[PDB]
Amino acid sequence: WKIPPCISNWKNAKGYTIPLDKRLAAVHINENFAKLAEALYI
Amino acid sequence: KKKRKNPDLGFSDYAAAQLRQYHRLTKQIKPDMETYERLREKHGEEFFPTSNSLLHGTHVPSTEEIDRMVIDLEKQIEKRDKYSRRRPYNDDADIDYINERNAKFNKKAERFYG
Amino acid sequence: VKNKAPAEVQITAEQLLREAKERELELLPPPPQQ
Repeated sequence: WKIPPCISNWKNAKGYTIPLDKRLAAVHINENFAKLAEALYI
Repeated sequence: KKKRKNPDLGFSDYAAAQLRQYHRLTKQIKPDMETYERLREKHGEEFFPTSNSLLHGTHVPSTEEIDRMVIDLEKQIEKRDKYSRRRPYNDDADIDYINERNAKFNKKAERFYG
Repeated sequence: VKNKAPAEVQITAEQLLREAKERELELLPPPPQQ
């Protein structure tokens, strides 16, 4: 039941430094692209 | 000769720590059967009251007694004062924080984002 | 006169953060005991 704290990307009410890594953390391609592109080359 | 050990664990509830402390304090005390028998021969059957059974208005304590509990109070108060052990001001590592509130917030963030 | 030529160590960020940390800008001097 421990709740992580929030570090927002919009609000920094108290002006605190947070390292880039912890600041940071808080793609598909079909297989028919191949058939289309190669049909076009042919 | 005697031997035992007791390891520390999670604070799970304030009740657990309170209970541990009571255990220690209880084990410490040593009672005088002299005063017990003295108090006994005066009052007799009044000694063994149920929750609801018997009643005598108030037991008035000699001051010397009161000093015992006061001393134990001061002792437990000190021992409690030492609850949080502070980590010495170590400047050796890299400083990214701007103030001690920010330094502690960065430390809490270190625990939750690995 | 200006001489443009590659510096020695660098001015990496942690240095800015540590110097601002040691600028202590307005912590505050303590309220005087009297």
